[PDB]
Amino acid sequence: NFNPQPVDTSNITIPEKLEYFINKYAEHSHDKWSMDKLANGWIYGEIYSDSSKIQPLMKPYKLLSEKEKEIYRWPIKESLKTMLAWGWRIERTREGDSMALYNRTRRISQTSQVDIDAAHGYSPRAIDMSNVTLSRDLHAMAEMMAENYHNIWAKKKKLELESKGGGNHPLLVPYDTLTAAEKAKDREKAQDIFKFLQISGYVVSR
Amino acid sequence: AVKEFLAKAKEDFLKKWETPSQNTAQLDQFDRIKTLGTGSFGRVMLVKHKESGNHYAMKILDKQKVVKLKQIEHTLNEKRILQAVNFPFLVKLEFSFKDNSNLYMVMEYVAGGEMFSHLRRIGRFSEPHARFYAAQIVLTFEYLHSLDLIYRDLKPENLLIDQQGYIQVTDFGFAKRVKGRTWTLCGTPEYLAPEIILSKGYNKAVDWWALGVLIYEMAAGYPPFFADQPIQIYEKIVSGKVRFPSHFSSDLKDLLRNLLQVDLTKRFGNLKNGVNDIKNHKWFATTDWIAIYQRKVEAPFIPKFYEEEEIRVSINEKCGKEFTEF
Ligand SMILES: Nc1ncnc2c1ncn2[C@@H]1O[C@H](COP(=O)(O)OP(=O)(O)NP(=O)(O)O)[C@@H](O)[C@H]1O
Ligand SMILES: [Cl-]
Repeated sequence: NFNPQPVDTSNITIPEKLEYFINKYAEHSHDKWSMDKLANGWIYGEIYSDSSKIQPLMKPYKLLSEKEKEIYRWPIKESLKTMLAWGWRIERTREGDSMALYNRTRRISQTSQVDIDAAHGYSPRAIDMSNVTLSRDLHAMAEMMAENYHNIWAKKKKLELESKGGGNHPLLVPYDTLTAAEKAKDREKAQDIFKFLQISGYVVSR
Repeated sequence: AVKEFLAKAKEDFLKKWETPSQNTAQLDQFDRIKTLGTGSFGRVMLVKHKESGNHYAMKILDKQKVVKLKQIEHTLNEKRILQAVNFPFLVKLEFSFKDNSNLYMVMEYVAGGEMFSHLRRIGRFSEPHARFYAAQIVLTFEYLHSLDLIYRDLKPENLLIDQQGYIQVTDFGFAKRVKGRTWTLCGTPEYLAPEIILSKGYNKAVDWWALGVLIYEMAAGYPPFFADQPIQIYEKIVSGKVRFPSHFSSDLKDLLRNLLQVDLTKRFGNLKNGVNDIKNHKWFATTDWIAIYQRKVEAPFIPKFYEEEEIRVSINEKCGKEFTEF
C-alpha cells in the first residue's frame, strides 16, 4: 500500500530574489564539504587522483564551473521549490544576523603575518550552526521537509524497481516507521536549510 | 592666508620631530592628588603642577614593564609624536620626563568618556551624530597626512570624548612618518585596509579606508567585516564585499562605497582632489568644516563629570639603553 507522492515541483519558478540565498548556501555547503575533506586527509591538487587523496575541487566556490556549482545549487533549488509548492512563504526579514553574532569585546591592535599569509590561500571555515535553534513550528516544518526528502527517494526507488521487475529495499516504508538513525540524513538536510535560512535573515511561514 | 598656517604648522612640527624635547619637568614639581586609573605599564595619577596650580593626568610607565610587554618602540614613538603635533583632536602632552624607574607623560586632564564604551552602551549612533565625530577624524587625518604621518590604528578604542563632547585621538604607538610606501603589519584585524593584508606595501590611503570602517561601525553599531577568527576577516576585507544595513541613507552608502574602496587608486582621500572629495561629499553637506575645527558646533553628548601606594624610584638606572631617546 506504501505510495509515496512527494509534491510535484516541475512547474515551480523560484523568484529571482532568492538567487542571493541559493548562492550563499551553495558556497557554505562547498566550504563545509572541503573542511570535511581536509579533516579526512584530502588536499587540493591541480589534476585529480584517488591515489594519495588529491581533490582539485578543494578550491574556492567562485573558481568552480557551472556544472560543479550545480552539485550544491540543484538540491538547494529542489528544497526551495518544495516549500513554494506547499504555498509556504519565504521572506528576507533582515540581514545575515550581523549584530547578534558580532563579538563586541574591546579589540587589541594585535595582528599575525601567519594569519595574513593563510588568508591568501583557500581556508574554509563554514559557520557551525550547532548553536542555532528552531521554533516549535519551524521544527515541525523541517520534519515535514525531511519526510518529503524520504518520499522523493522512495518514489524514485519504487519506479526503478517497478521498471526492472525486481529489487527490494527495506527502507521503502512510511517515513515515520523509520528509526531516528534511518531519519537522521533527511532530518539533518531539512534542519540545515532551515537553520541557514534563519541565520541568513529569512523567515519561512505557512 | 591658508598657505601661511599649513606651512608654519609643518615647520613647528618638523623642528620638534627632528629635535624632541626631553625632561621638560620633574617629579618634585607636582603635588600627587590620587590615582585615576591603572594601565598596562603602571598608573595614571591626578597631579597639580605646583607653580601653575593646573591639574594634569600624569601617566607613569614602569620601564621594566614596558620592556617585558615588548612596547619599547611604540612607547618611544608615541611620545616623539605627542611632543611634536598640535591639533584640536589630538591629546595634549604638556610635559615628559624619565627617572631611574619610570617614564612620565604629563597629559592634559580630560574628565570625559571613551568612544568605545559609549558606542557599545548606546548601540549605534544616528547619522548626524556619527557625522559630527567623523568630521573631526577627517580634519585630524588631513593634519597628520600634511606632516607625512600615517596614523594606521583608527578604531573607537583609540578615541576619547572630551569635556565638550569632541573626540581626541589618544594612541600614537603605530603612527609613522613616511613619504610614499611602508610595509609594517599593524592595526587591529577589523580595521586593516586590503593593501595591508596583500603585504606588498601601502601608503596613507589606509587611513581613509579605516575612516570608512569607523563611520560604518558608528552608524551600524558593528563593523563591516567580522568573523570568529582573523583569517576569515582578512578574506572578507580583500574579497571586496560589504553589505550596508537597510537603515543607512543613500548618501552614507555612496560615501562608504568610495572609502571602503578595495582599490586604493580609486579611494576617496587618495585622488587628485585629496581630502576635498570627502569634505564635499553629499553626506557631509550639512558639515561646517571651519566651525568643527574651531569647536563651535554643539556636541550631541557631554560626558558626566586608603587606595594610595607611593611612587618608589630606584637608586639604580633601569633600562637606560632602551629609553635613552625618551
Ligand atoms: N588625560 C586623562 N585625564 C584623565 N584621566 C585619564 C587621562 N588619561 C588616562 N586617564 C585615566 O587612566 C585610565 C587608564 O589609563 P590609560 O592611558 O587608558 O591606559 P592604557 O595603558 O593606554 N590601556 P589601553 O588603552 O587599553 O591599551 C583611564 O581609564 C582613565 O580613567
Ligand atoms: Cl503545511
